[PDB]
Amino acid sequence: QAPYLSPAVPFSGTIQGGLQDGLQITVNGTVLSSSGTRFAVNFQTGFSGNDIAFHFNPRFEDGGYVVCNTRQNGSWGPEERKTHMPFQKGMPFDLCFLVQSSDFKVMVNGILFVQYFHRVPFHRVDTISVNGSVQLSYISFQ
Ligand SMILES: CC(=O)N[C@@H]1[C@@H](O)[C@H](O[C@@H]2O[C@H](CO)[C@H](O)[C@H](O[C@@H]3O[C@H](CO)[C@@H](O[C@@H]4O[C@H](CO)[C@H](O)[C@H](O)[C@H]4O)[C@H](O)[C@H]3NC(C)=O)[C@H]2O)[C@@H](CO)O[C@H]1O
Repeated sequence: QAPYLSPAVPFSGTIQGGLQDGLQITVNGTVLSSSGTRFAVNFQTGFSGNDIAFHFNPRFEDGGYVVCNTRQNGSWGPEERKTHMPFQKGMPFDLCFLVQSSDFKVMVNGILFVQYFHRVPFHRVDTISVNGSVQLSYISFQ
């Protein structure tokens, strides 16, 4: 799949073939300095946002933490919070998601940050969305 270059936020975009085991999705961009305190990358089924298999949600709030969660039929599940903030307001980042059989692995700036065990079947994910306090340079697929 060809990369999305400079896509405007809020973005959604199709993932050709959907998520498969071993797929790596790179989101390269910049956290805005003064344009809010949260952003999210969502791996979801379709364009509606009611079914998000993996919501990855850094929050520059309450000391800095990242929320990982799943939305199913419009309902959010129990949050998994990583109380580390690997991003910095105003700074560029490279975020890479590795789809594995049991979990997503998430690397930030070349370092494994968190894993998230699948709560719903990943093959059903065919869409990536990004919203919030970020500007995107590219989203690429291998
Ligand atoms: C202590 C505790 O449990 N705290 C709870 C809060 O964490 C919780 O806040 C919600 O948490 C979930 C994750 O669990 C999400 O981050 C909710 O944020 C919403 O996220 C969605 C998906 O990114 C986003 O919807 C998208 O918006 C874009 C436009 O930007 C477009 O419309 C898309 O189609 C759509 O999917 C939505 O805007 C966003 N809202 C906010 C306010 O950030 C987050 O609210 C709350 C409420 O569930 O419960 C506390 O108890």
